[PDB]
Amino acid sequence: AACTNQLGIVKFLLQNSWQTADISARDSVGNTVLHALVEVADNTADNTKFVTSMYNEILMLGAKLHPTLKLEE
Amino acid sequence: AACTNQLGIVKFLLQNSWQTADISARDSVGNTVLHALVEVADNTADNTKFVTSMYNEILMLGAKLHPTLKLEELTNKKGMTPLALAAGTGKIGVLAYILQREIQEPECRHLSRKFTEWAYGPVHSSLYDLSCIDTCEKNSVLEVIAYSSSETPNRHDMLLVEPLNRLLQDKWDRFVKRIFYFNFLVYCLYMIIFTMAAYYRPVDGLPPFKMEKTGDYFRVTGEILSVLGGVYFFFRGIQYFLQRRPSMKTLFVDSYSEMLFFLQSLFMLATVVLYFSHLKEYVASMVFSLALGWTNMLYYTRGFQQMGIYAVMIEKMILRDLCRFMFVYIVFLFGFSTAVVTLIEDGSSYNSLYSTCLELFKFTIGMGDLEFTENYDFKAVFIILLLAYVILTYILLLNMLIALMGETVNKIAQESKNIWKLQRAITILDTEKSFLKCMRKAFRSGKLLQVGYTPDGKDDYRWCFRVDEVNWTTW
Amino acid sequence: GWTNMLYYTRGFQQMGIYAVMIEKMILRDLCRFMFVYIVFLFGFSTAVVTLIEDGKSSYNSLYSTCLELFKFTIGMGDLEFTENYDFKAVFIILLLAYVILTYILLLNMLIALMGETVNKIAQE
Ligand SMILES: CCCC[N@@+]1(CCCCCN2CCCC[C@H]2C(=O)Nc2c(C)cccc2C)CCCC[C@H]1C(=O)Nc1c(C)cccc1C
Ligand code: NA
Repeated sequence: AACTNQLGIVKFLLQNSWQTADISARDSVGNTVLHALVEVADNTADNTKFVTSMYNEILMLGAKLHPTLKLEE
Repeated sequence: AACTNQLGIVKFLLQNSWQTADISARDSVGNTVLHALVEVADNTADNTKFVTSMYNEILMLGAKLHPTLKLEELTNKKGMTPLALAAGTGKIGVLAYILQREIQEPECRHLSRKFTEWAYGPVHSSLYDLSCIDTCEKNSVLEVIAYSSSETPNRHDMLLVEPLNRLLQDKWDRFVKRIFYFNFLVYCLYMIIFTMAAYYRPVDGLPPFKMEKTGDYFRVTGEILSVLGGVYFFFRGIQYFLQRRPSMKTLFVDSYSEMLFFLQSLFMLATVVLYFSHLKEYVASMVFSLALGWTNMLYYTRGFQQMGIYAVMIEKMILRDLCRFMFVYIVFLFGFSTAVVTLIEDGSSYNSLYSTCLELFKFTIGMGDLEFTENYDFKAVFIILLLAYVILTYILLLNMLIALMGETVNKIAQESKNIWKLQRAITILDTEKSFLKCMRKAFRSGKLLQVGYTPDGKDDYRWCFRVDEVNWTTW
Repeated sequence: GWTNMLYYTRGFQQMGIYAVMIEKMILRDLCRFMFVYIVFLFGFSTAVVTLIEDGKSSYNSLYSTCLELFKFTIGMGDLEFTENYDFKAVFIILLLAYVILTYILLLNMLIALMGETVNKIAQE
């Protein structure tokens, strides 16, 4: 959801009622959501625009949900 | 009605109530309406605009009225399809439209030529139809663009349209690069054998020479191999002159490599003729065939991108800056040489036009002597003439030549790259068309994929070339 | 050793950019020019040595004649260095062709290409 520019869907998947996704869950290579978000960027205009935008969005969401978690480290 | 940008009248003439105009009707030349739409285009912006739009509309209408009619494939009396005609005549906007024609309407979607295949997330695979583009057919777009004469405009810019550049690069990287390198190596070996057979030539007596020592066996082997190489290049040049049937202007403006290799072969044959006629002069001919030989290796620089662009620039300078510079320079040099010889009394006797031209040319080299000067009668006149010659040619013309080359370089950055691409394209087509059936069909391009369903209902198989793309909008 | 002091030009902005441009030329332009120039020089040197009969500085060797034709590039060449052939016209034609191709065409074209490269690598 992050790497395909659905802000609504990621907001839902983080703040639903049935089951909320883990923000700091890592994949096979060990990437969080932020690592994959970085690795999808390719230094163009709109791509950089939305990657930076949703990077910021996920930072605010993580600060709200887990204020004691330093997601970026 | 179509060529005048009148959509309504076209729709009426096709979908009226009293008499419908035929859509496959042909004129005296045999051109259909699509051929005419192609010949109307002149590569300008608005013209290409409505020609593409009207081609689209009339093709869709032809599909709707006649789903069983392949309008795009109809040929005129030249057997020359609308795509083929657009390629040959040099209409680039129409070609760019046709080769990337993508139609959204599912009822006639089979018309299009660029098919998206899967669009997971932001990535798209695309198939470009290669029918009547690859060399396997006759009058293919690639062959027609490559073997086009000099007059056809946009000749080396028609080859940047998708998928043509990618298709040619795929042919190259897949099987043509290896063959080109092997040819390069064989030519290098031929030139080395020729060079070392020339270097150790016998110097005593008249030709031919009695093969006596052990090394003489090696030398006659090298001589034979050089003669075979020369005759092979001679016959290859003759085959070129027969295959392409080029005009005199085309020969003298756009076949320089073929002309040069042919000329070197001519020099080799003259060398053989003289050598078997007991003449020292054979060496002269042989020597020229040597120099050209090594020079001709710059041909193979087209296999490499940087060096290919470099050699293209070399040619552009030779053909446009150096020629005019040499004309002016010859005028000045001959004028002042005649003047100086007129001053000079009984002449290293410099009372001949050749010797004085040689001195005044030494001035251009950077080895000019101002003091071969004991044999005139007026020192002031002589030195004024020499200073005038120096200032005009050495200081003015040469630096002006440097400046003009700088300007030309700044002016042909892109044309050089396009010309190199076209040179490599000619190399690829010639290499491919010069093999056997087994290998040629063993290295066709693209797959025989399933596009979709023809309006008849059955499957549609098209030789499609696959291209991967990413887009960060239009989800 | 001495030509490694250009390394320390890093510490000064103008000289550092200058040395970076020197590197860029050596890699972009000089290599291509040298390849083409070597091809031409070797071809014409082989032709001239073949034409030249018994050398007896006895330029009937490939090395000495390559050196003689290289002298032209540095503005010090001699158009009549041997007199030891059988066809003066062929010798002169070859030397004039070499001078026109390399001294006039190639070297000035190299200057032009360095000019363009300077224009294009101002910020890099
Ligand atoms: C100036 C011709 C270059 C044009 N050419 C030929 C390149 C192969 C050998 C060229 N050699 C190599 C060295 C540099 C110059 C030249 C040469 O030997 N000079 C020369 C002479 C005449 C006498 C004595 C001594 C010398 C050095 C480039 C590639 C394809 C064949 C042809 C061409 O036709 N190119 C093209 C096409 C296909 C289509 C459209 C337009 C164009 C321009
Ligand atoms: Na000098």
